[PDB]
Amino acid sequence: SLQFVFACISYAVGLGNVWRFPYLCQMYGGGSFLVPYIIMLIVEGMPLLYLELAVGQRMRQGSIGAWRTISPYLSGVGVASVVVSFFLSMYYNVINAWAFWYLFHSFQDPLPWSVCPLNGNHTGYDEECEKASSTQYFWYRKTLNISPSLQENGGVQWEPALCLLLAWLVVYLCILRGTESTGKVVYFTASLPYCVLIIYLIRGLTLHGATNGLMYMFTPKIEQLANPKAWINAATQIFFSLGLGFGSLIAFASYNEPSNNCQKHAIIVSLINSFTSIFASIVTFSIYGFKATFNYENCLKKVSLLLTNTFDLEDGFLTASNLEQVKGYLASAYPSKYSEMFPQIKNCSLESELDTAVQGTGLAFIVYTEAIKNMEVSQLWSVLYFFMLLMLGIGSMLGNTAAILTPLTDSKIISSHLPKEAISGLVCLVNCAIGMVFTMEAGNYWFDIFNDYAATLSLLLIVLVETIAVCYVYGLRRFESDLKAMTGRAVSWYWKVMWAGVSPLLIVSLFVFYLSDYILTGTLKYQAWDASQGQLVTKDYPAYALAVIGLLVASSTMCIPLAALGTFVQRR
Amino acid sequence: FVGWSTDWSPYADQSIKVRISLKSALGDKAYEWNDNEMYLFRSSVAYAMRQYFLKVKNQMILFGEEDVRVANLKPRISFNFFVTAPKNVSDIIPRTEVEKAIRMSRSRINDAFRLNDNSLEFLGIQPTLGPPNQPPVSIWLIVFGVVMGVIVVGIVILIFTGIRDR
Ligand SMILES: *[C@@H]1O[C@H](CO)[C@@H](O[C@@H]2O[C@H](CO)[C@@H](O[C@@H]3O[C@H](CO)[C@@H](O)[C@H](O)[C@@H]3O)[C@H](O)[C@H]2NC(C)=O)[C@H](O)[C@H]1NC(C)=O
Ligand SMILES: *[C@@H]1O[C@H](CO)[C@@H](O)[C@H](O)[C@H]1NC(C)=O
Ligand SMILES: *[C@@H]1O[C@H](CO)[C@@H](O)[C@H](O)[C@H]1NC(C)=O
Ligand SMILES: *[C@H]1O[C@H](CO)[C@@H](O)[C@H](O)[C@H]1NC(C)=O
Ligand SMILES: O=C(O)[C@@H]1CCCCN1
Repeated sequence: SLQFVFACISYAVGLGNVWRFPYLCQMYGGGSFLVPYIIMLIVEGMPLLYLELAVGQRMRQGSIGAWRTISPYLSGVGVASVVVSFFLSMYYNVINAWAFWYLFHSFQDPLPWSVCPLNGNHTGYDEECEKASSTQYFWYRKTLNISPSLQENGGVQWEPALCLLLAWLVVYLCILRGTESTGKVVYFTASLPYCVLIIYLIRGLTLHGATNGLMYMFTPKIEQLANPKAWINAATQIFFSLGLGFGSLIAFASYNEPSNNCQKHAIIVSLINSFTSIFASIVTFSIYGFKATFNYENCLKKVSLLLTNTFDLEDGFLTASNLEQVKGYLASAYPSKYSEMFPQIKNCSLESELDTAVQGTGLAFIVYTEAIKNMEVSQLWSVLYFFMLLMLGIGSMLGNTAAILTPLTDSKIISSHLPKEAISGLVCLVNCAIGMVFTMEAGNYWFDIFNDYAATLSLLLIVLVETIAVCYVYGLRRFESDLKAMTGRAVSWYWKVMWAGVSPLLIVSLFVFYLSDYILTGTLKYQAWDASQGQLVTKDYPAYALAVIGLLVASSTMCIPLAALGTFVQRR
Repeated sequence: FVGWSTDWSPYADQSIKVRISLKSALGDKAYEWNDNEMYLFRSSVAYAMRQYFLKVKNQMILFGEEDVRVANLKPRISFNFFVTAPKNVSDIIPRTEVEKAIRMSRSRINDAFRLNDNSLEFLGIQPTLGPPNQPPVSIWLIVFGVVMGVIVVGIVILIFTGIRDR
């Protein structure tokens, strides 16, 4: 039991828990995103994960083998579940590359994200490095060198290309080296992320204004709770973090005994995944709240300094506790002078800073580099954190690439011509060569596209097709009888209810709501960095970016009906 | 132009404006800016002028605390000073020389009042923080090269052993 449970945990717990969940929570309102998540975990996560594990046991075959033995007209859903993994493995590694970068720039006393470069007079700081933060400047310019718009792209940045090449070499080495020696690793790789997150929580809960971050995280704003995109993203993140639809959970459960409790194991795996995501996001949002409080305090200090240098007030007379009253007093004293700079006086509040302090796919890196820069020995904590992140990414990618490669190895047509060491080498080479598009100047936008559409909605349609197949085509009574004969205990009525009607209906409703929202809006937008404004602006997707967005989902989803049509043609 | 303005003054062109922020740079334990502190500041400025005229122009000029004329004192501790000749009131040291003198010996003036270039602003004399040194070439590149080399060696040896075993 321990072996299977820890294998599933090591697969599920990855960068989707530590990296994707925090910025997804920040983007969709914090609490306004956390309430659907839990709501989407009881209905979609547990029942469908249990269904996958039971199909893995009762078939005791691979994903393609299982979905072909249930019915030939359905074999395509085994092929599509591979293709999605492909796209995932196409871009996921980029994240690991970034971590490598952040690791290699961690053996310097003047940490690159700690101090802004000099302006050029050697008297001040850079304009964009001052308008943004040092961490944000490092992430958006020194790391990605992000172009202001998707239409503007340069050449392949050689440093990110080398980092991605190194990450793929490490993945290939891990593939070749070990396949069953995870004995002590499971004892080690499952506790190190928790230890590092505990350390960063210990630092993260003693910073000034950490409760602001926690309050933002846990406040369920009803106004933005009605957004269908929040529900869609919650469901898709649940599916992407549990691994549902990738087809490797079925393979993992295929090697388990049929006299095993998959009701306990599914519940435990889902709860552990949820708890890890919540803990990592709690630490991240505590640091994020510290950042927002610091920005608010800095703005208040700047406004106070502006007023003091002009009205010739005392050094400490104008504080944050008597600002408006003194502003009114100054306005009442003489309006002629106040009229000149009234545009210049800026309004800042904690709420707006909390929404727009840091946002995007680099939220984890920026937040954690800021936290590191506020440590005592910053280098050691940076190495430890970006090594935990490297281990998580490498484990998740080992799982994903095993899911990719097992169908290829199992095919005797290819296995009779080239060694598995060459099949794996070719797969890694193809993935690394195609993933160079994420290292361009405008590569972060393509990474945004793949992170939001490559393995987002196809996982919903795949799981919907799988559950309809299990319930209605195979026959839920026959499946329940088979499972009861296998394990002695019949499936609970709650699991049957969630399998048959509730989860597919909720998935269909989510799809309908998303489609209706997209049609009504009629303008898909993406975030783009603005160095002159030093923040993020919304820009409409160009014509050619929608073709790729459509194709990424369309190929994987439509691989099922095409296979059904081919089978019908073959029969006739 | 008929009329006059109550802001022009014959000394207003050569005045250097000082702004001091005690409470920010010291927080608590900050002294009060009474006339003794003004005396010390004028003595410091006169000393700076003496140093500049001795170490640059090689002239011995006996400036004094009464040769640093101070106007428009305000509670913010923001005023205008200008330095005249040692005993020739009609002669005003031009502002450029005063600025060079202050740049030369700004460290001593800062140390006299325990201020650092941000609480003691001369409004026209912008300090230089200092160039940021760069390492020999790149530490990240060296670490990346080492890691890539060891990974490549591991991959090669594993492939060779796997091929040789079969
Ligand atoms: C105090 O400093 C002032 C300068 O601010 C000295 O005034 C300067 O005196 C010299 C000597 O007379 C002047 O040069 C002369 O100018 C006249 C004007 O045409 C010319 O006829 C002479 O041949 C000679 O070039 C200089 O112009 C004058 N500067 C100013 C601004 O008035 C003054 O002498 C100093 N007092 C003492 C006691 O040294
Ligand atoms: C500092 O550089 C800016 C350009 O960003 C320039 O406008 C300014 O005059 C410079 N300051 C000095 C003292 O030269
Ligand atoms: C700040 O608030 C005032 C009053 O609400 C408003 O007139 C002004 O446009 C706001 N923004 C700035 C930059 O002053
Ligand atoms: C900044 O530069 C000036 C000369 O340009 C130099 O005198 C000063 O000491 C520098 N500041 C430092 C090194 O802190
Ligand atoms: O938690 C993760 O990062 C991985 C992503 C791939 C599916 C399994 N979970």
